[PDB]
Amino acid sequence: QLLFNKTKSVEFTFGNDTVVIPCFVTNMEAQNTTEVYVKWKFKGRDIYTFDGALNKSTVPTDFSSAKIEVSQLLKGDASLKMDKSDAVSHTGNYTCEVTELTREGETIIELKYRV
Amino acid sequence: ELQVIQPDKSVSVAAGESAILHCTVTSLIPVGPIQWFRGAGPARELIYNQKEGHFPRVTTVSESTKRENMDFSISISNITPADAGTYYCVKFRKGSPDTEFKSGAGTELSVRA
Ligand SMILES: *[C@@H]1O[C@H](CO)[C@@H](O)[C@H](O)[C@H]1NC(C)=O
Ligand SMILES: *[C@@H]1O[C@H](CO)[C@@H](O)[C@H](O)[C@H]1NC(C)=O
Ligand SMILES: *[C@@H]1O[C@H](CO)[C@@H](O)[C@H](O)[C@H]1NC(C)=O
Repeated sequence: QLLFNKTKSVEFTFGNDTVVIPCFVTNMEAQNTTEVYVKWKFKGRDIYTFDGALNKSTVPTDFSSAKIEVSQLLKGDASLKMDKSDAVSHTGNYTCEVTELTREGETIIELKYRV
Repeated sequence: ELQVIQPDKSVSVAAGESAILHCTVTSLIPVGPIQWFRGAGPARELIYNQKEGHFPRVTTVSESTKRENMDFSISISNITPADAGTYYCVKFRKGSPDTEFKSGAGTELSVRA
């Protein structure tokens, strides 16, 4: 498996212009991003995917601001960024799934709106 | 062209012992996981994948946390007569959702007395 440096939950307020959901793989060995695939899942759907082989990001229209920083991916950082309006209307548990060639792993983070 | 190879067409184990099911791939591409199933139809029981976990009886025999590893053999513990059957090592490709790319030819497991 791919192994993760895990966070159980992150909190945000209305003051957060962009919300980050962390995801950090501790044993990434990829030398090219064509080897990597990333899926972020929320309530039974992929709300962001990155296909490395095609270099194609895909989000649904209600997560239109969702993205990762592909330049950090080979360091094992697969953290998801989105704007506050997409974040506030989609609180709950997110699943970060990372694949590198044949190795895979996932982890879950709870996104919480707090005052 | 990837080959998923199960060297043992049949495994024979005593009940109460562990069973080792062998699988190896000739390539780590295309990008996607190897999972083990019992059965081949839509009623097939997922036996193992690398995600933690809910597989208290099944375990990796190799160092599958390493990038270089092309062996996906597993050990099943406390074998009971209910574990007899045909086990398949299958490769997937990533998608929304993932798709089956290639399967090993099968390993028939039997439980002896
Ligand atoms: C929101 O902002 C706070 C304080 O600046 C920060 O600690 C927190 O991680 C941010 N939350 C998210 C989900 O990005
Ligand atoms: C990948 O896609 C981006 C746009 O999302 C593009 O700028 C870049 O040149 C592409 N190719 C590679 C090899 O990163
Ligand atoms: C997210 O998962 C946590 C796990 O403790 C659970 O308590 C929480 O209720 C879940 N949230 C939603 C919106 O389902």
